[PDB]
Amino acid sequence: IRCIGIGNRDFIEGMSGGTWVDIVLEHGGCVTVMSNNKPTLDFELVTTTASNMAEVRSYCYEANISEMASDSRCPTQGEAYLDKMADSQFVCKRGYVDRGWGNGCGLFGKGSIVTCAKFTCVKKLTGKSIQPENLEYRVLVSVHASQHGGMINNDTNHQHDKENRARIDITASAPRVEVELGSFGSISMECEPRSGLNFGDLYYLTMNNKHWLVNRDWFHDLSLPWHTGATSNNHHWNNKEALVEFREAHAKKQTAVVLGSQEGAVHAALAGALEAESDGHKATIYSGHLKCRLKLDKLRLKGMSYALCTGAFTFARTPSETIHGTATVELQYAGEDGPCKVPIVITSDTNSMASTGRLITANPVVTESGANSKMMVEIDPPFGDSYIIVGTGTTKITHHWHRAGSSIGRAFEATMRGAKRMAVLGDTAWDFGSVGGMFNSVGKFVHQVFGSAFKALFGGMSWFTQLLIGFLLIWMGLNARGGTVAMSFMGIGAMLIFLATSVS
Amino acid sequence: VEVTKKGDTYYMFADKKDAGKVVTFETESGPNRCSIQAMDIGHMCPATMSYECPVLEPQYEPEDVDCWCNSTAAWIVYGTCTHKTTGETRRSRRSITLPSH
Amino acid sequence: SKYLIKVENWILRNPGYALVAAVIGWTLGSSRSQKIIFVTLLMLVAPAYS
Ligand SMILES: *[C@@H]1O[C@H](CO)[C@@H](O)[C@H](O)[C@H]1NC(C)=O
Repeated sequence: IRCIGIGNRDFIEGMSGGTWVDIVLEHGGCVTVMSNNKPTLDFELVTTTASNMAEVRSYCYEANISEMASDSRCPTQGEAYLDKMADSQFVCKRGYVDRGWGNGCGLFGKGSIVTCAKFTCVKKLTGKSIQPENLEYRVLVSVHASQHGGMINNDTNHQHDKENRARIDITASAPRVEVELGSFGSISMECEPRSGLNFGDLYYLTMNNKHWLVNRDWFHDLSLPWHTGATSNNHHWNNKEALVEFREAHAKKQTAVVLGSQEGAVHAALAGALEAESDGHKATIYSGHLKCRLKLDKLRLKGMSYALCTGAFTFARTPSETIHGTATVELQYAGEDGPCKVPIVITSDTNSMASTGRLITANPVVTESGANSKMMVEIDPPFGDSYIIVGTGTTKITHHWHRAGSSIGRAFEATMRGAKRMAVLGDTAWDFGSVGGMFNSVGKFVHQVFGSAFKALFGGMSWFTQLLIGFLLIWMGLNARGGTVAMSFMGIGAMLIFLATSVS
Repeated sequence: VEVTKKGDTYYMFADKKDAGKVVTFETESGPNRCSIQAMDIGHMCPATMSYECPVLEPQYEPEDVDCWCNSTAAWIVYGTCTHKTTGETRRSRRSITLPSH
Repeated sequence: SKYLIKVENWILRNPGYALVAAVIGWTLGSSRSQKIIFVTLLMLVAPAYS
């Protein structure tokens, strides 16, 4: 039920006998996977986690100085000298100043003056690199089990039945994971962290308990003291003169000063930069998509063997409508019959009693055996006007529903979305290894690209007329000596035969 | 002010209070009267400015010099900070700018 | 708008009878556009028998 209130929602349907199915997850969207006999699953990607990041370089914005010393020699004495010059922690500058009898010595010429002082970095910022083997994605999996649909369980402490929700950590070390959903069964997932945001031109900047991402060509352009990442208590710095300003000159001395906090300059420069969050030493990124392949072999239903409900069904409120034309129904059941299957039908008139639409939640059932219980289901009403009927006998309830749009419009939109999805799955779509899975792959993707329109167009899914239409089209394409008329017709005929062979 | 000698050279630890007054001490040559005209002198704290100030003949006026003694050249040292708050002046106002992106 | 969706859903519900009526009305026009008008007549009267 985690995929109901999401703007970017897709719909993926696989072949009836097709166990494997590929999907793509975006960091701002969701994926709904449905089948004929399997329960509906909902996949979402929550956060990109970066951990164990190496350090590349560290800058020092605010610094201090101490123990300023100077030494002056006038002409006919050579260059000035100081013992602190050889130390890497003391920075000095040389210069030439005019001297005379007023300064101590006789010859009228300019001398050599040197001035150095200590350098201690009180505050600093750091830069880290990001490697693909460090990334770890987190995907939540929900199951449409006719849950109550109440948003009272935000965290992972409780109110989360372990057979209805699960969390999966996809790592670059082991991309193959086995998910256990309890009574529902087990699934397999193989996700490939590819085609994401490039991490070869990005640096993770940590500064004052805040974090940003910067460009590598810009990180080295900054003019501030720096030093690489070396584990030690005292580090050697380079290019610290950019933070220590020396005065013009003096006949006997030179007084240096240190610049103030450059935090404001960095905050102003990083205005148009991307931001992130961090916990301890780990970082969280909200950008990046993922490609996955699911194997659904041991997944089954939970209430397929249950009986029917002989109690009283009632609506709890007016059924709402989502942006994708889907209708959520919240039912309240009275009676004590235990877990029983919910008899619900969708038709065009109260006397017709003919299924006209499909259900997003397979096998709607009541979860508890209480007297007055509640449940929820999600369905897809047909375009136009429709009637939802719940129950049998003289106690069955009916409700009117309307939905705008056109079937051809939805079919074309779904076809274009499926084509875009198959285009995103450029690599790792087919297998060129052992033979026997190539025909399976071509059938699988032609299904995933054309079934949304096949189900919407070809009548009432009789599965008998469509085979005859395909056969007659194959015959019409066969008895044709002209070029470019037999190949396309035979291809369309085989496509229709296969699409009717799959689930409708 | 404190007067010491470390390695045949005289150091004069002068605090903030002795600012603008002369002081007499003793060297191997004899008595030495040394005047201090430090204008930017501060209180005692780790930030210590130290510079040698030279001997000169009394028949010449000081030019761009704020320390002078007459026995030899004497090394002066004094702290530079404000109100003993353990903080340097750091009043540079360079305002270095960084590229945006 | 109000009637197009209804007749579209009707056509998609039972396409066999609709195609039968269309091919019947196709051969009952004197001109091509006249055949189109004759089949659209059946298309319009299709939802309500009355
Ligand atoms: C330095 O000058 C003072 C000024 O009177 C004098 O008393 C002192 O003897 C001089 N020091 C010498 C000559 O070593």
